[PDB]
Amino acid sequence: GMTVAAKSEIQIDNDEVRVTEWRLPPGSATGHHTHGMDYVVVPMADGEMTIVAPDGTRSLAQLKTGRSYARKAGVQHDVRNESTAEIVFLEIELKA
Amino acid sequence: GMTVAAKSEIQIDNDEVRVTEWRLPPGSATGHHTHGMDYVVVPMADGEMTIVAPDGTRSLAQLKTGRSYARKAGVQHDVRNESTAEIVFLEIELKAG
Ligand SMILES: [Ca+2]
Ligand code: NI
Ligand code: NI
Repeated sequence: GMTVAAKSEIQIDNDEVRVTEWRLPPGSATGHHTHGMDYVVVPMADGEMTIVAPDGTRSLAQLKTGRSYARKAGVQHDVRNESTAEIVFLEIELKA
Repeated sequence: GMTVAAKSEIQIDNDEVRVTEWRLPPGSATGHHTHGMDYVVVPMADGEMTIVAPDGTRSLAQLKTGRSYARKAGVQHDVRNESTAEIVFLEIELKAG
């Protein structure tokens, strides 16, 4: 298939967190997925993510290196890189 | 005093987590503190971070951009910048629970 895959590396997966480094080449996509845990995103590169909602509507979100944000369990989205730059962020999922 | 204060900004703080951005200018220190929460360090820049143990001995943590690591509640240290470059990292502390 033509869709380019997002790359992931799990850096930590202990009793507190699962930390995954995500790298999205230009023209890649995570595919739609569902979040089962609250999480923090730490962007490692400046960029522009495309977020596709379950209904197909689309939004762009700016990532700024070192500017973290928090999200709750239940988020459902496809994250795509429609930009010319590799997107890089760490996702820190918050375990119980 | 001649030591420069470390700078901190709390980016996120909620019932599950606290995320603090630490910026240490050359010649700065956090001051000795203890950690009451397990945490994760995310270095935002390569650096050499001085860690002063309770016994006064020092070591130089080798921080690599984007290479996170985990630490346990109970850590007691002063962290300093004796290098020529600003040190920057996020610290992500987990709440109970
Ligand atoms: Ca624990
Ligand atoms: Ni996601
Ligand atoms: Ni500390």
